[PDB]
Amino acid sequence: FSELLDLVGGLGRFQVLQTMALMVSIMWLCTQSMLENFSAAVPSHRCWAPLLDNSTAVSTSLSPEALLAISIPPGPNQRPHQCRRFRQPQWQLLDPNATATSWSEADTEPCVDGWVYDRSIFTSTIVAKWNLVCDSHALKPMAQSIYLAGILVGAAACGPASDRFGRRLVLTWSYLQMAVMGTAAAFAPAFPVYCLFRFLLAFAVAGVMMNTGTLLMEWTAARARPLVMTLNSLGFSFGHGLTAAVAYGVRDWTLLQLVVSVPFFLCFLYSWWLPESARWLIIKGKPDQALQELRKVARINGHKEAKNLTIEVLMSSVKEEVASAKEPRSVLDLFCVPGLRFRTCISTLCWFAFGFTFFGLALDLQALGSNIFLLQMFIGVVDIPAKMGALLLLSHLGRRPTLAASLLLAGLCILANTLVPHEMGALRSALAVLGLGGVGAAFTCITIYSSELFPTVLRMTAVGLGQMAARGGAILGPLVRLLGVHGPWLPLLVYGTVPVLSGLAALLLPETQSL
Ligand SMILES: *[C@@H]1O[C@H](CO)[C@@H](O)[C@H](O)[C@H]1NC(C)=O
Ligand SMILES: O=C(O)c1cnccn1
Repeated sequence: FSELLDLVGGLGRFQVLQTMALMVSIMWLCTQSMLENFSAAVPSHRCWAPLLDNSTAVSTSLSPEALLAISIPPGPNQRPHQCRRFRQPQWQLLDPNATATSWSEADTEPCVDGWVYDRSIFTSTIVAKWNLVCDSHALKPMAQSIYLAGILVGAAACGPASDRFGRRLVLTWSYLQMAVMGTAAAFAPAFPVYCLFRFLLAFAVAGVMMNTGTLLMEWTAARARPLVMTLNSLGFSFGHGLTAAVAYGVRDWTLLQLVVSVPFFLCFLYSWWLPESARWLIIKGKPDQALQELRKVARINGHKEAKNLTIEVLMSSVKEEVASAKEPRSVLDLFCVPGLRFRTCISTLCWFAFGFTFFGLALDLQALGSNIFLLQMFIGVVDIPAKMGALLLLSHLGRRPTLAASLLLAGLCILANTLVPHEMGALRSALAVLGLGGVGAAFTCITIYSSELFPTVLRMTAVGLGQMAARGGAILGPLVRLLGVHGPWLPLLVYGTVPVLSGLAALLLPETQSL
């Protein structure tokens, strides 16, 4: 194909504008995923209780601390309990002579009158709106899992649709569905409905990701292609910083979700001015429409020689693309061939670890340190040099040691974060930030390495299985957080162990650098 791009302009004004336009959309798309660090933050809470919260009652001389100690019992954090209150005010507990056996469990009851939440950091969150606390606490990671399952189902449905209807049509309607479903999720009347709309938003997020990447690859001349995928990968890195920047200003979840959704109406509107993939159009037997797209890009780039193209030249020079329809293949072909079984297993395990680890950790920053705005910023700011350093080492050291060292770095940081005591919040923050940086570098490595481990007709299928395994692992990410009832060390032990085991597995892969 590339000779037509050479004649039309292989990296010109059009590709520059298109790359910028698609990067910006990927930034906002990243915010949609990272949002529920802030949209679903857990403010500290207690039961509603008469002496504290009944402002219509008769006045009293006692200070707030005394009233609180008189009304809500102590809990595991050496602080007021978040799910229980005294059945009647424990005036006896005010005296300095008091002891812990002055009351018993029979003196307590659950939050019959509901909960009171701290409004100092966030004005509202879904947790505060629908009381996703105490016996309902599991519903938050469930909501996150339903979103990520939406991405899996959407990626599965995108393939057939992308090949049947085209790259740009599916991209356009995905932008529209993101705008509409995000706006609808902002105004959901009940929690099940919020889950439904987040699922339907995720279904479209998958389409935007896949077709953004594909539509760049089908319009970029090969000499510039690695750079374009690098910039595409940096879009997510800038998205983390943008999430922190937006969420620091908009402290109200409905307004925050709406604010990050509205941009996709503009993305929808400008996706009509992009061209459809010329490869796809010729492959599907529509060469006159392909000629229109090619002459349009030539007009934007300013090449005078647009007269040199004809549908005969297109059909002659793109026949080697058209011929690709001859040979279908299946995922079983990866496991039937005696040697490729081992490569497939280990490669797929690496793809899983990035998904399981990244979306396990990056969606509960509130557990990693004292300030979640700076944490969300830094898992972008560190992501940038991690990705660039990964490319450098991946060029000079080879694929195998770079992937292995990256995953082991991630795993050992996350595991060390179990041992560092809760007093040292800054060091805990730093270790978790470095862990997520290593996970990003590992994503960079495995994307490239999986494109080299396999014979060229199975290459696409191997990467496809890998990406669907990453998406499938992301679903299990948040669910593993439910193990926290046994202590916060256990979820972190799992999130740390998976990348160590897969890193040591990657050491068994064969090196693919030419020498
Ligand atoms: C709140 O205080 C008013 C004072 O008149 C009282 O009538 C009402 O029953 C109280 N309600 C609760 C739940 O304490
Ligand atoms: O590079 C990243 O951070 C990334 C890429 N695709 C999906 C999720 N995350």
